[PDB]
Amino acid sequence: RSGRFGARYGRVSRRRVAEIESEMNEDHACPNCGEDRVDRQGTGIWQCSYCDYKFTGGSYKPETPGGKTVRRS
Amino acid sequence: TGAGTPSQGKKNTTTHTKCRRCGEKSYHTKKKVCSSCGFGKSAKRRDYEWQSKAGE
Amino acid sequence: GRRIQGQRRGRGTSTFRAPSHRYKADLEHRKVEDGDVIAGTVVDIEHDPARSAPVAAVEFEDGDRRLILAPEGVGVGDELQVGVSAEIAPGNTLPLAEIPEGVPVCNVESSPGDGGKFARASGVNAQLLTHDRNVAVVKLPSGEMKRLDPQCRATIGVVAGGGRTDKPFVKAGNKHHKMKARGTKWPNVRGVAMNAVDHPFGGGGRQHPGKPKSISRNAPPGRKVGDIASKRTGRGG
RNA sequence: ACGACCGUAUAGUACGAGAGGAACUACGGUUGGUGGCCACUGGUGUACCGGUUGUUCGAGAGAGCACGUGCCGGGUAGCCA
RNA sequence: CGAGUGGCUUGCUACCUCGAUGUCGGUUCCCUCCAUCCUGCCCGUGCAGAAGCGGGCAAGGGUGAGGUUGUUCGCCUAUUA
RNA sequence: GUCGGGUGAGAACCCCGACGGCCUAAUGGAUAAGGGUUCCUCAGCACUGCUGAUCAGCUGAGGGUUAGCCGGUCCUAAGUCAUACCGCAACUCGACUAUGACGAAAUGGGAAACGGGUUAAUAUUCCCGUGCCACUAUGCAGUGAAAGUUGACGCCCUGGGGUCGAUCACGCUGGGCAUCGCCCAGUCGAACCGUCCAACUCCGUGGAAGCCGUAAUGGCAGGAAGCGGACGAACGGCGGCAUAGGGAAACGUGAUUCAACCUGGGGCCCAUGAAAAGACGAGCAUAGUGUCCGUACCGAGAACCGACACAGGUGUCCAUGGCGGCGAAAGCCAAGGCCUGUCGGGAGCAACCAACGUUAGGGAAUUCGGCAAGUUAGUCCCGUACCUUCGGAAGAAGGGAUGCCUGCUCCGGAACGGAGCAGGUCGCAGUGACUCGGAAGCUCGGACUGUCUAGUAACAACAUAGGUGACCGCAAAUCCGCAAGGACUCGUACGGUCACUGAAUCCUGCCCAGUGCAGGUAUCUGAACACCUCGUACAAGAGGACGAAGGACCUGUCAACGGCGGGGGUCUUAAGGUAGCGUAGUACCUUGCCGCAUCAGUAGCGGCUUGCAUGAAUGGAUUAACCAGAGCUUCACUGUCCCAACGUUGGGCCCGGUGAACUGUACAUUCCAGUGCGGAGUCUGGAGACACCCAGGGGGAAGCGAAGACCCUAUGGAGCUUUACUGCAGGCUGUCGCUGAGGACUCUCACUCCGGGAGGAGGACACCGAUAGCCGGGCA
RNA sequence: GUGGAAGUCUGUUAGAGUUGGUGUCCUACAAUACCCUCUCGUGAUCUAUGUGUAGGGGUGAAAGGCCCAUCGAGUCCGGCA
Ligand SMILES: [Cl-]
Ligand SMILES: [Cl-]
Ligand SMILES: [Cl-]
Ligand SMILES: [K+]
Ligand SMILES: [Mg+2]
Ligand SMILES: [Mg+2]
Ligand SMILES: [Mg+2]
Ligand SMILES: [Mg+2]
Ligand SMILES: [Mg+2]
Ligand SMILES: [Mg+2]
Ligand SMILES: [Mg+2]
Ligand SMILES: [Mg+2]
Ligand SMILES: [Mg+2]
Ligand SMILES: [Mg+2]
Ligand SMILES: [Mg+2]
Ligand SMILES: [Mg+2]
Ligand SMILES: [Mg+2]
Ligand SMILES: [Mg+2]
Ligand SMILES: [Mg+2]
Ligand SMILES: [Mg+2]
Ligand SMILES: [Mg+2]
Ligand SMILES: [Mg+2]
Ligand SMILES: [Mg+2]
Ligand SMILES: [Mg+2]
Ligand SMILES: [Mg+2]
Ligand SMILES: [Mg+2]
Ligand SMILES: [Mg+2]
Ligand SMILES: [Mg+2]
Ligand SMILES: [Mg+2]
Ligand SMILES: [Mg+2]
Ligand SMILES: [Mg+2]
Ligand SMILES: [Mg+2]
Ligand SMILES: [Mg+2]
Ligand SMILES: [Mg+2]
Ligand SMILES: [Mg+2]
Ligand SMILES: [Mg+2]
Ligand SMILES: [Mg+2]
Ligand SMILES: [Mg+2]
Ligand SMILES: [Mg+2]
Ligand SMILES: [Mg+2]
Ligand SMILES: [Mg+2]
Ligand SMILES: [Mg+2]
Ligand SMILES: [Mg+2]
Ligand SMILES: [Mg+2]
Ligand SMILES: [Mg+2]
Ligand SMILES: [Mg+2]
Ligand SMILES: [Mg+2]
Ligand SMILES: [Mg+2]
Ligand SMILES: [Mg+2]
Ligand SMILES: [Mg+2]
Ligand SMILES: [Mg+2]
Ligand SMILES: [Mg+2]
Ligand code: NA
Ligand code: NA
Ligand code: NA
Ligand code: NA
Ligand code: NA
Ligand code: NA
Ligand code: NA
Ligand code: NA
Ligand code: NA
Ligand code: NA
Ligand code: NA
Ligand code: NA
Ligand code: NA
Ligand code: NA
Ligand code: NA
Ligand code: NA
Ligand code: NA
Ligand code: NA
Ligand code: NA
Ligand code: NA
Ligand code: NA
Repeated sequence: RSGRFGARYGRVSRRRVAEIESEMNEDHACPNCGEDRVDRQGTGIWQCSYCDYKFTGGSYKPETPGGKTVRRS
Repeated sequence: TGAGTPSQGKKNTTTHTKCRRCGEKSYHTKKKVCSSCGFGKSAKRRDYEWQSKAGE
Repeated sequence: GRRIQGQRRGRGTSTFRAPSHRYKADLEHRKVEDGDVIAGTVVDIEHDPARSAPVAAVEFEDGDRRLILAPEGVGVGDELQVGVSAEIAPGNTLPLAEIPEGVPVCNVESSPGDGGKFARASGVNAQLLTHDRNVAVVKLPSGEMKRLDPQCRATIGVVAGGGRTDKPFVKAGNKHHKMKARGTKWPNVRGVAMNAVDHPFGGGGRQHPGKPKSISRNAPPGRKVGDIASKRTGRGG
C-alpha cells in the first residue's frame, strides 16, 4: 500500500492509493472459468495466471460498476 | 558557469566548411547551405545591394 | 508585448506536438463491403500510449490484423463481429438502427464511415435512447442528447479501463511521466506569476489579475485567457 | 613617566544630646600607564626522546609516507606574559 | 523682559564639485577645545561632624565593562575617584 | 630534487647511473570530436620556450600512414532536402500530398580474423602460420522456398551456469634476503573446427485428495513428485588447432570468490519502453573475384575550444593490481608514467602578508549574528520524550564496549566469511593515523522531492500533487498562417483547452450597486444596400419607411474583478467582517501592558488586544515530515574576545637571469596661518629645509579608475499600462456577388462535407471576394 | 521470518549543483578562476551525439531568464554623413 510514501503527501492521497491498490492486489474471479488468479498486468490489462486468459476491465478493478450493467441489457 | 572562458571549452562541433561552389569556408554542413555564395539554397549567387554603400 | 503561451502552441513546434512516431495506431472501425460476414478473434490485450486505456489486437478471416478499441469484458480467444447482422454481444460493432434501445455503447460514429468519434476514453459510454427511420438519439457522456443518422456504426459496451481518474497522481513525478507521452506543455506557470509583458494577468506589486477574470467570446487571441465566455462562475447559488 | 584608589595607625578620637564621625602626618597595598628583564610560574619549542594506529622495505633489527609532526606523552635553549 | 557668544542640532541660501571629494553606524590609531564628570588648590552655605548643596581657578592625567537596538540617541545592570 | 659522470665553445634545468620523490578513475592504458604533419631522422638556435639550453610541439631538409574479414559504404531514427501539386505580385519564400534521396565512423542495426614476427616512424593492413565470410563460375546433390524464426529493444529485485582476475594449498623454474625462513616473479599457448548441456517449452510414463518446490513468488485430478524422451546456451568445458607460437627455465595441479559472457524467476506503469536493411528457414567440392575511401600523431596542467605552452572547459572504455575497509572512501604500495602543474642562488630567513600548528586561567565578555575555528564521530550492547497524517519523530537524549597474545565455541559446504567464549597481557589513549553527527528547545515561512536570476539575490519566489471555475459533441473549444494550409489529433468529455488556489485536516460568512462575462428584452436607440418622395431631362444633395449586431431596460453570476463603513437606538455605495487569526514578514502610535528569561533583554516566547490600515481558493486557520530559508534560548565546545605569544610553509629582503602596466599642463624639500569661484605644495605672511638612497604602513595630492547610476534640464530614447489621442488585426452583424428551382416555407443543380465506390449528409445556407455598423492595448 | 517498496535516508562512488567564508585573486592562471565549507546523489536524475524552434520571433517549473563574453527585443551590413 502507501507505506512507501513516508509522512509526505497527506491522508487523502496515501489513503486513496492504499484502498485502490488494496482491491487491485486481491484475488479476482476470472470470467472464463472460475479460478481466483487474475492479477493486474498493466493499465486496464488483466490476466489470469491459471488459464492465461488475458482480458479487459477497469483500470484498478477487473470489473467496474458500469461494466457489470452491459450484461443486463 | 560563465558564458565566457568556461563555455568556450565545449566548442568542438563543425559547421561552416569549404563551399564547393564559391570556395569559402561558409558551407554549413548541418544545413548544407553556404552563408556567402548561397549555394544549396539559390541557383543564383547570393548577392545583396547592401554589401556596399547606397550610391555605389 | 510578447505572444502568450497559448499562441506558441498554434505554431505546432516540437515542444507542443504529440509524440506521434511513438504511437501505435488510429483505432477506426472496419470497412465492410457488406453482408456482415466479417468476424475475427481476440489475440491479445495491449496498452495504447495515446489514450492510457487498453486495446485489443484482432485477426479476421480474410487475413486482416488490426488493433481495435477494447471495451470492457473482452478477453483473449473471444469472437467479435462487424456488420449489419452482427450479434448483440459486447464489442460487436454495428449501425445504431440494429441496436436495441437502452444498451450502453461506445466508439460511436459522428457520420457513417468515419470510423468512430464519440465515447472513446477510459470507462465511458454513450446511451441509445430512441429509434426512427430518420433519427437515432444518443446520450453522450457529457449528457448531451446527440441526434444521429441511424446508419452510423457503434460498438456495444462501455470502454475499458474504467476508474482510472479515481486514484490521484500523488506526486509531480507521476504527472510528468503521463504528460511526456502527450502533446502538452507541462508544467504550468500561472499567468499571474508572469511579467506584465508575458500575459494579461502579469505584473503588479503582488499576484493578482488587474482585469476581471471573465472574458468575451469576441476577444482576439492574445487576450482570450481566464474564464472564457463564462455563463457564470463560482458554485454559490 | 607617572595618574588614581583601598587599607593601617592618627581614632571610635575632634565635633555631636545621640546617632554618627573627620583631618594633618607615617606606613602598606591595588589599579591604569610606562620602561626593561627571563632566576622563578606559564606559553611555545613540526631541535630533541619516548608510545602507538595503517602501509611499504620478507620477518627482526632499522627506517620512509600519512601536509608540510600521523596521532599521543614528555620537553632544552630562545622569544615571551 | 532685555544684551549677547559659539557653530554640536535644525532650518534658510544655492557661492563650490555632477569628465564622481565613496553613505550612516561601528571599529582602529593620532593631535586638539573647555562651556570641568573625577582628581589638585579655593569661596559661600539654610557650613556642628560626616555627607552634601552653589560658585571660582585649573585641560596634567583619567573618564572603563556589559544586556535590547544597525542605530547615533537613548533605556537597563553591576562596578567606579 | 642531490652526487657522479656524458656530449658540447658554452650545461642548475640535454643525456646515463645512483640516492630521493610525485601520479593510483590518474600524471597509467585505449579512444570520439577537434587539430592537421604537430609523428620518425638528420642538421640547427635569428624566432617560439615565463630563466638557460648543446633540448624541443621551434627553424630547415628529408622519410612515414599498405586491410575481402577494423571502420566508412549499407540499413533505417528524430528529422532534412529534391522533383511534382497548390499558394505568393514574385522569389533563393510557404504548409499538405505523392515520389525520390539524405539522415548513426566513440555510442543504434551489421556476412566474415586470430597467434606471432618485423620498422627510426604502419601494422587484426606488411611478413610467417592458421582460419573464416560473400559473390560468380564449374560439378554433384536439391526440388524444396515461404510460412515462420531472427535483426528486435523499459525500469527494480533476484537464482543458477561460468571464463579472466585475485587469494589459498602443493610442485617445478629463476631471483632476493641473511641470526630467523621467509619474500617476489614465472609456471603461457588464439581465432577456428569438433564436441558436451545446464534453464525454459514440450511428450510418454506415473497417479499424489495433501503432496512437490523456491532465495522469493508459487505448482497440481484441467493431473503433483518420481521415471524416460524430444527440443535446447556461454566470449564456458573437453579434443583438435599445436614435435604452431612464445619462454633464460619450468613449461603445474586442485579450490574458493567469481567482472566478461550464458540462461531463468518475480515485481512496477494514469510512464508500455525504435525502425529498416539484413540473417536464419535452405547441402557440398573445386576454382575465380572481393574494387573505393580513412589508417602518422595529440587526445590535453604544451598538439582540442578559451587571443597564450591559460590553475578554465571538453564524451566514451579500462570500477577485478596489493594491504585496508562496508566501500570504486582514507591512507600506504605496485604496473606504467613523471621530476615540464618548468627560472634560479643566498640570509635562524627582520617588519608585513598568505595557508596553518599550539597556546595558561576564563569560556560568546567578541559580534548585526558564534562570522571563523572548534566540539561530536566509525561498530556493538542497554536505552529513548513531546508530538504525529501512525509513515515518522529516532542515529532522539542518555549509558557502557572497542587493542594486542593463547586456546576455543557457534552459523555455513566453505571462504584467505560472519557471530561469540575463557584465560593471559601493555599504554595517557585500542574507530589509537586515516576514515569519522555536536545535542536539545520555542516561533515565523513554504506542506514534501523538485525549479530559478550562466556572471552580487537559491528564498518565503516558480513548480507540485490536491482543490475550484470556465469553454466545447469533434465540420467543436483553443491556437498558427497572407494564403495554400497547420498544431492539438494515431486525440473524443474518466477528454483537451483556459484560467485561478496550491498536500493532508477543519472550514471557506454577507454583497450582483459599479465593472466583467452570460441570457432575455414590449418599447426606445441603431449603418449601409434595396424600397418610397423630393430634387436633377442624368448626378450631386434634402427627406421618408424598414432596421442587424451593439446599447438602453430586466435577469443570472463573486472558488469573476472586487467590497464588507460613518452616524443613531438609518446615510453613502450593493452589503456592512461570520470561523478563525491578531502588536502579525500586516500595528502609525511602539521599546503597547502583564509574565517567562537575564545582573541587565527596542530581542525572543506566552497572554491580553478597540486590528493606524487582519479574515476566509485576492483563500482563513491548524499541522506531523522536510529545509545551504528568517529570529531566539540551553548544554556542550573553542584564541571569537580578555590579550596576545611562540612556531611551520610560501612570499617578503640581498645576488644572477627575464621584464611589462597604471599614470604624466608645468614647476615641485614643506609646515602653520591667512587669502581666493566659500576645501592651496605653487598667491600673502611667517616657520622650517644640505643632497642621494633603502625599507615601511598608506596622512595629503579634494591620489588613480568610470564624460555621476543619485537630482533637474532636453518641445531625447526605449519597455510596460490604461475608461490618454489615432489607428490596425480579430469577433459579432446587415447588405452585394458566388447563386439555381416552386415574412414564412418546399426543393436540387451549383458549392460543402463523409464515403474506396455506389451513395450518404448539408443546400442556395456555409465557404470566399466587397461593403457597412458594434466591440476591439491582441498589436502600432 | 520472509519480501525489498521509495521523486527514502547516509554518502567528495561516479556525476550534477553552488550555501558561507563576504577568504585567496581583483593590470588574475581566469573578461566569472583557486581553496575549504555546503546541496543532490534510482530520478520531475545526470550526460554524449544527432536533430527541431529565429528576432517583436523562439525558449522560458517565470528570474524579463536564455537565444555564441551581445537581450525590457540577438548579430552583420545598409538606410547613414
Ligand atoms: Cl492530466
Ligand atoms: Cl576507424
Ligand atoms: Cl530461481
Ligand atoms: K557632486
Ligand atoms: Mg484518429
Ligand atoms: Mg483533476
Ligand atoms: Mg509534449
Ligand atoms: Mg502553476
Ligand atoms: Mg516575477
Ligand atoms: Mg498586456
Ligand atoms: Mg497570491
Ligand atoms: Mg490572487
Ligand atoms: Mg612528515
Ligand atoms: Mg550652485
Ligand atoms: Mg579622496
Ligand atoms: Mg574655565
Ligand atoms: Mg563636612
Ligand atoms: Mg591635553
Ligand atoms: Mg614537412
Ligand atoms: Mg618529436
Ligand atoms: Mg636534435
Ligand atoms: Mg544513407
Ligand atoms: Mg555500430
Ligand atoms: Mg605509434
Ligand atoms: Mg595509430
Ligand atoms: Mg606548461
Ligand atoms: Mg585558552
Ligand atoms: Mg553581546
Ligand atoms: Mg562556522
Ligand atoms: Mg560447521
Ligand atoms: Mg578522531
Ligand atoms: Mg520549500
Ligand atoms: Mg546569480
Ligand atoms: Mg537553495
Ligand atoms: Mg549565490
Ligand atoms: Mg508557488
Ligand atoms: Mg491540479
Ligand atoms: Mg486541476
Ligand atoms: Mg509580543
Ligand atoms: Mg468567500
Ligand atoms: Mg610661501
Ligand atoms: Mg555627465
Ligand atoms: Mg530617477
Ligand atoms: Mg517615449
Ligand atoms: Mg475531406
Ligand atoms: Mg502602445
Ligand atoms: Mg534519493
Ligand atoms: Mg572582506
Ligand atoms: Mg542537443
Ligand atoms: Mg521584474
Ligand atoms: Mg559572435
Ligand atoms: Mg549571452
Ligand atoms: Na497582474
Ligand atoms: Na546647517
Ligand atoms: Na572634479
Ligand atoms: Na563609519
Ligand atoms: Na584636566
Ligand atoms: Na547599550
Ligand atoms: Na565449444
Ligand atoms: Na581489495
Ligand atoms: Na626548468
Ligand atoms: Na531529492
Ligand atoms: Na529542496
Ligand atoms: Na456588482
Ligand atoms: Na453585475
Ligand atoms: Na478584505
Ligand atoms: Na589560534
Ligand atoms: Na600618502
Ligand atoms: Na525599455
Ligand atoms: Na512481514
Ligand atoms: Na564552493
Ligand atoms: Na530585434
Ligand atoms: Na547606419
